[PDB]
Amino acid sequence: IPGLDTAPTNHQGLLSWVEEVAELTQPDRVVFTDGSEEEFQRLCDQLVEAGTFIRLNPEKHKNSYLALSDPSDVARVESRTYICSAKEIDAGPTNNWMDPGEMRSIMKDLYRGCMRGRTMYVVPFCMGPLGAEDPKLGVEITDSEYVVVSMRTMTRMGKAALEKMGDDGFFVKALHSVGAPLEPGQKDVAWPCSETKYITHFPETREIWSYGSGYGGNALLGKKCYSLRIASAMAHDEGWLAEHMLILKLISPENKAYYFAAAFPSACGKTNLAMLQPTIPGWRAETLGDDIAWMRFGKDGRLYAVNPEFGFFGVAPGTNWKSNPNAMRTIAAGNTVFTNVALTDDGDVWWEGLEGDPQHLIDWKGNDWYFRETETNAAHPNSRYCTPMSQCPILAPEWDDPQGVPISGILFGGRRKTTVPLVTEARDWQHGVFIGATLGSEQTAAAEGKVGNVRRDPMAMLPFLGYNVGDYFQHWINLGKHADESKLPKVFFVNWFRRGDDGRFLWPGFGENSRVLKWIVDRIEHKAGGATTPIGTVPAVEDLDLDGLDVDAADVAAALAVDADEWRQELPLIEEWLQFVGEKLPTGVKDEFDALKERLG
Ligand SMILES: Nc1nc2c(ncn2[C@@H]2O[C@H](COP(=O)(O)OP(=O)(O)O)[C@@H](O)[C@H]2O)c(=O)[nH]1
Ligand SMILES: [Mn+2]
Repeated sequence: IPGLDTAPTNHQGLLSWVEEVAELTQPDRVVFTDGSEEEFQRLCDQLVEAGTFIRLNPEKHKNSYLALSDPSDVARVESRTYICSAKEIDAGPTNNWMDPGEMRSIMKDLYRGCMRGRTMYVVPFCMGPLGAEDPKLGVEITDSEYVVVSMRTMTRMGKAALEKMGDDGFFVKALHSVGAPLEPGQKDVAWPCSETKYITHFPETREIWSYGSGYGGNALLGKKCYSLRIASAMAHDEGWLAEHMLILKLISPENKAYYFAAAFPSACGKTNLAMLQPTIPGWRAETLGDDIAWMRFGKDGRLYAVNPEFGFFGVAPGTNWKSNPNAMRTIAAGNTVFTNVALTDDGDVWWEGLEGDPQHLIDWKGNDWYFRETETNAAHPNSRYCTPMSQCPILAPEWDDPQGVPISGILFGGRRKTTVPLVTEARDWQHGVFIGATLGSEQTAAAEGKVGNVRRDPMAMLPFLGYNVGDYFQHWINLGKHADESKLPKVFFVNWFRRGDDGRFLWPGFGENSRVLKWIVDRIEHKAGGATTPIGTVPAVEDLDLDGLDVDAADVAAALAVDADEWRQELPLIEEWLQFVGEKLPTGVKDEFDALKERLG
C-alpha cells in the first residue's frame, strides 16, 4: 500500500506487519506518525475540518479542542473485553475468555475491509521514560485521527520511539479500528464507531486487537490495554509488577521525600490523593502519576516505581479550583483535548462542578442546555480531559527518570461505609497481599445493577488483569518471599469513607488525608504508636496529628474502631470471594484468611 514505500524505518517485522494489516483492512493510504508539534497541528486541523474537534477560544485556551462522541460510544465496554489466552484457566474467573482461534476468526472477519475510505495511521510509542535499558515499546495501527492526537499526549509517541525499536526490537502490536468503512463518495460522520465492539488481548504474543469503538481505553491502547492488561502478563513473566496505582511524593518539613503507591478503584479518590495539598505546616506533596505504576526491584533490593504514561486522561466533572487547583492549573496551560464536556457561549468548556452557573450551554450532544430546566447533564458524567503531564505544577522532578522512585508504602483502599478503619498497617508482606486481594468497595455499575453490595476489587485490578487472579496473588506473594524484607514497602489499608450513625463522614478527607500519610511516615520513622488488632496495626486517636483540625475526637476514634462483630460478618463475604478465585487461589491467601478467622474467633 501507499506509501509504505516512503516510511522512516528499516524495521522489517514492522513493515511486514503494516503491509499485512493494510492488505486486510484496505485503507486509502498508510501514514507513519512522527509526533512533532507540526503533525499535531495538521491532525487537529483535519479533525476540526471533519467536525470532530471544535477549537476552543484561543484567548482562553492555548491550543485546545473539544471533541464530542456518538452517544453509543461513551465509555470502556467491559462485557466486550476479552483475555484470549490458549487455556481458559489462564484468563481466570475475573476475565472474559474466548478460544483464540475462535476470536481471530471473528476479528479477521470484522477487520476485512474495515478501513475502506480512511487513512491508516501507524503510531509508534514508548511506555515509560525513553532513556531505559529495554524500554517497553509498541505500535498502534489505527484509523482514527482522534486516537493519534490522544496517543501523542498520553504516550511518548513518534520518532524517538521508532528509533528505539532499531531494526529488530520487540514491540507490542496494537491494532485498532473504529469499524465504520466508508463507501466511495460517502459523507463521513463526526464520530465514527460501530455497534459491534471487541477489545481483545492475546497475552502470549502481546497483542491487542480492538474494534468498533473510538473512545478512551477502548481506542488509546497504551492507557489500560498495554499499561495493565498486557503489562501485568509481562510483569508476571519477567519478575515485576504492573499496577493500578497513583504515585505520590510526600516531602516532610525536614527535607525528606517519601514515595507512596496507592491502588484505589475508579471513583475512590486516586486523582485527589495524587494531587494532595497537605494541611500540616511544612509538608509538601508532588505527583508522579494518578493511574498506573510499574514497579521493579533495584540492585539495592528496593522497589522502584515509574509511571509508564506521559499524560493525564482525567474525569472532568467534579474538577474545579477548590477540589483540585493543581488539575486546573495543568489544564489551563492548554494543549488539551476535552471529550464530551459542554461548550459555553464564549467558546470555553464547562462541566458539572466547575465554577460559574452558565445559564445556557451547548451540551455534549450538541443541543441547547438551560439552567434549572434541562434534565440531562450538560457534560457527559464521565467526560474527560486529555492533557500533558509536563504541564502539572506539582509534577516531581524525577517524573522522567527511568530508574524510578523508591517506594516506602503501598496503600490499598476503597469505599466502605462501615467496618474498615481509616488506616491499618499490614502485619507483614504476606498479610499485605491478603488485604490487597480482598479489597472491597461499595460500588456497582449500570449493567451489574443491584445494589448495596460490597464489590471485591483485588488491588483495584478487577477489570484489568491480564491473567488468572489467583496466579496474580501468587506473583505478589513470590516477589515478597524472594526479597529482603527490610527493603520492602510497608503495606497499609485506608478507608476515607467510613460513616457515623447519622451517615455523615467520620473523617473529612481530601487535604486532611495528609494526616493519615503523616502517621504512615511516622511508622516508617518509629515515631508513632499503633495497637495490634485482629486485622493489623491501627493507630489510636492519640497516635495521629490532629493539631489544627476542627473535628470531634469521638468521630476519629469511631473512624478507627475495629469491631470483632462487624469483622465476623465480613468473613463470609470474603469467603465467597475467595471461593470465586477458584483453583488457583494460593495457600498463602487461604492461610491469611484462616489466621484472620482465628484472631477474630
Ligand atoms: N469523602 C471523601 N471523598 C473523596 C476523597 N477523595 C476523593 N473523594 C471523592 O470521591 C470521588 C472520586 O475522586 P477521584 O479523586 O476522581 O477518584 P478517582 O476516580 O479514583 O481518581 C470524587 O467525587 C471525590 O470528591 C476523600 O478523601 N474523602
Ligand atoms: Mn482519577
